[PDB]
Amino acid sequence: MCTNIVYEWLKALQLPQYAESFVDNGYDDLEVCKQIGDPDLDAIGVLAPAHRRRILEAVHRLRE
Amino acid sequence: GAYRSVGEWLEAIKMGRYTEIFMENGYSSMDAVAQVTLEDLRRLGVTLVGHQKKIMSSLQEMKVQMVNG
Repeated sequence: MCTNIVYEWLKALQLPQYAESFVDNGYDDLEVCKQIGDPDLDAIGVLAPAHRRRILEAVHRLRE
Repeated sequence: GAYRSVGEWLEAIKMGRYTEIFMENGYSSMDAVAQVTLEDLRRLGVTLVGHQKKIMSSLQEMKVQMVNG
C-alpha cells in the first residue's frame, strides 16, 4: 500500500537493481540502511566497485 | 509454531546460513528460539544488522500469531 522506501532510495541512486536483495537481507528501511558497511554489501551481493562506492557515499549522507 | 525445526524456520526467512550456529550453541528447537534476544544473536555471531532485524522481526511475528490464535 506504499512504495518500499529502500526501493525508492536505490531508485534515487540509480541502483534499483539491488532493492530486492537489500530487503531480503533485512535492509528494509533507511534506519537499517544507515548502518551499512562493507560486510553488509558483501552479504547483499553488491560487488561492482563503483556501485559499492555510490551506496557507501549515500549511506554517509543518510547519517547527516 | 508452524515450523518443524530451527533450520526450516531459518530457511523460510532466507537466514539458513545460521542454522549450524544455532544448533551448535544450544538454540536447537523452536521453543529455545522464542526466548532469543538481540544480545543472544550478537553472541552467536549474527553481527549483520539486517540479518538481526530479519530474525528478531520473525520471532516477533511468530509470537503475534500465537497470542492472537
